[PDB]
Amino acid sequence: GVVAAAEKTKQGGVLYVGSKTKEGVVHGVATVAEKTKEQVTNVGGAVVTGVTAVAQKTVEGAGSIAAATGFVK
Amino acid sequence: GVVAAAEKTKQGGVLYVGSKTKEGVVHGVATVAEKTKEQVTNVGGAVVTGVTAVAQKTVEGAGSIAAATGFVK
Amino acid sequence: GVVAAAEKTKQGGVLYVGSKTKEGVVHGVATVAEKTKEQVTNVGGAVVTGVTAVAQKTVEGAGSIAAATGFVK
Amino acid sequence: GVVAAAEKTKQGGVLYVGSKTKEGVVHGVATVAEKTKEQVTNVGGAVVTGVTAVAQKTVEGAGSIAAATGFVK
Amino acid sequence: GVVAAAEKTKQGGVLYVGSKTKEGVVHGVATVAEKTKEQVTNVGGAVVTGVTAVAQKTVEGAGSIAAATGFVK
Amino acid sequence: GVVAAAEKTKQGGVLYVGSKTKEGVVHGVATVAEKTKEQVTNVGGAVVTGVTAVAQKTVEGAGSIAAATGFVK
Amino acid sequence: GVVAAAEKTKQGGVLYVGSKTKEGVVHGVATVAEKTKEQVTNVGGAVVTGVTAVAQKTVEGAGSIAAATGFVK
Amino acid sequence: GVVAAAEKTKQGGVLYVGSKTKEGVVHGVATVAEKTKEQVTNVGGAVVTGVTAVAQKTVEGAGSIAAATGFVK
Amino acid sequence: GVVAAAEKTKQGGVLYVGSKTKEGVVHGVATVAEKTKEQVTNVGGAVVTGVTAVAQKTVEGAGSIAAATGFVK
Amino acid sequence: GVVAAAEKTKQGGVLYVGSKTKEGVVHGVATVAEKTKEQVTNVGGAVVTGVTAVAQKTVEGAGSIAAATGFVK
Repeated sequence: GVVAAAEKTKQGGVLYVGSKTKEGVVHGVATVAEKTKEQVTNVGGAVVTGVTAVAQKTVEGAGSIAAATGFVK
Repeated sequence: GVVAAAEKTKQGGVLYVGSKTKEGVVHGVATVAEKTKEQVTNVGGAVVTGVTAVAQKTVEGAGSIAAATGFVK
Repeated sequence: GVVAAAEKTKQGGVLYVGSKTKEGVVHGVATVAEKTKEQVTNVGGAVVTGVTAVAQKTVEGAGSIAAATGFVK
Repeated sequence: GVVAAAEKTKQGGVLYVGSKTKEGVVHGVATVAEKTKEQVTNVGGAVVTGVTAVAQKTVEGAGSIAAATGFVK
Repeated sequence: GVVAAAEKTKQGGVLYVGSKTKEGVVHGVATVAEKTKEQVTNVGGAVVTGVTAVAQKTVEGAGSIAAATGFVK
Repeated sequence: GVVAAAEKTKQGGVLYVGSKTKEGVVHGVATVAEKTKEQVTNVGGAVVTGVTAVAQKTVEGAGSIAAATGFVK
Repeated sequence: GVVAAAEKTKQGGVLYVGSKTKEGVVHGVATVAEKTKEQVTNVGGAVVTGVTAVAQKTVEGAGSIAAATGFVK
Repeated sequence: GVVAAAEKTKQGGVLYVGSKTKEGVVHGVATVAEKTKEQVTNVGGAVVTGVTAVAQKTVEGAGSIAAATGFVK
Repeated sequence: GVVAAAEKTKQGGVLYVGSKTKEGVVHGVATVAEKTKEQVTNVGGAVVTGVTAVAQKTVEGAGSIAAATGFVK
Repeated sequence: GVVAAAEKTKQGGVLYVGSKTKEGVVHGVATVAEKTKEQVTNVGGAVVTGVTAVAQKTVEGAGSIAAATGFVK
């Protein structure tokens, strides 16, 4: 019995980034495995991956994540 | 029994990014495996992947993610 | 029994990005596997992948994602 | 029993991106596998893939995604 | 029993992108496999793939996606 | 003053190769460049390129190669 | 003053190779450059490139290679 | 003044290789550069590149290689 | 003044290799550079590169290699 | 004044290798640099690079290598 819910109702800065680089190698989320049952992901926020990875104001509301497994009985 | 829901009702910055690079290698989400039952993904936010990966104002409401498995009985 | 729903009703910045690069290799979401039952994806947000991957205002409402498996009985 | 629904009713920035590059290789979503039952995708948001991949205002309402499997009985 | 529905009723920015490139290779969604039962896709959002892949205002309502499998009994 | 000469005068094994493959990509000699004066090649031996590239008894005599440049004065 | 010469005069094994592969990528000689005067090659032996690249008895005589540049004066 | 010479005059094993692989990436000789005067190669032996790269009895005589540059005066 | 010479005149084992692998990446000779005058190679022996790279009896005579530069005066 | 010479005149084992591997990364000779005058190589022996890199009986005679630079005057 898996339920997940979010309401956002409404009744009504500066950033300078400069990267001068050479040779980046960037990974985001990785799950790596061998011989597995499940590999879930739920991204109810964000996954931001960049050499210059700016995430402004990123979740401004109402994330809802359920996740389950199990119940072998 | 899997339910997931979101309502957003309504009744009513600066960013400069400069990347001067050479040679990026960027991964986002990766799941890598061998010999698996499931590999789920649910992106109820965002996945943003870039060399210059800007994610502004990214979720402004009402993400709903359920995820399940199981119940072998 | 899989249900997922979202209503958005209504009753009523600056960004400069400059990437001067050479040689990017960018991956977004990848699931890679061997010998698997399922590989699901549900993108109820976004997947944005770019060398210059800007995701502005990206989800402004009402994402609903259910995902399940199981029930072997 | 798979149900998914979304209503958006209504009763009522700047971006500059410049990528000067050479040689990009960009992947979006990829699922890669060997010897599998299913490989689903449901894109109830967006998948945006570009060298310069701008996703503005991307989901402004009412995404609904269900996904299931199972029930071997 | 697969149902999916969306109503949008109604009772009532700037972007500059310049990519000066040379040699892009861009993939969108790809599912690649060997020896599989199903490979579904449902794009109830969008899939946008470009060297310069701009997706403005992309889903402004009422996506509905169901997806299922199963029921071996 | 470029001179090159070879005389072969005359006054008088087993190999099993089996390649069972799938998907080869083979390059031989490549010179790749940008903005160049000369790109010479002289093949006074052999260039053998194959997925299964057998070169038996390949030069049995008398290769002569000169190569020059220069002399700006 | 470039001279190169070879005389072969005459006055008078087992190999089993089995490659069972999948997916090779093989390069031979490569010179890769940017903004160059010369790129010479002289192959007064052999260049053998293969997934299964057997070079038996390859030079049995008399290779002669000169190579020069220079002399700006 | 470049001279190179070789005479071969005449007055008068087992090998089993088995490679059972998957996924090789093989490079031979590579010279890679940026902004160069010369890039010479002289192969007065052999260059053998293979996934299974057997070089038997490879030079049985008389290699001669000269190489020069210089003399700016 | 560059001279190189070799005469081979004539007046008159077991090997088992088995590589059972998965995923090799093999490089041979590489010279890699940036902003260079010369990049010479002279192969008056052999360059053998393979996943299974057998070099039997490889130089059985008479290699001659000269190499020079210089003389700015 | 560069001279190099070799004469081989004539007037008249077991090996078992088994590599059962997974995932090799092998480099041979590499010279890597930035901002250089010369990068020479002379291979008057052999360069053997392999995952299973057997070099039997490799130089059986008469290697001759000269190499110089200099003489700025």
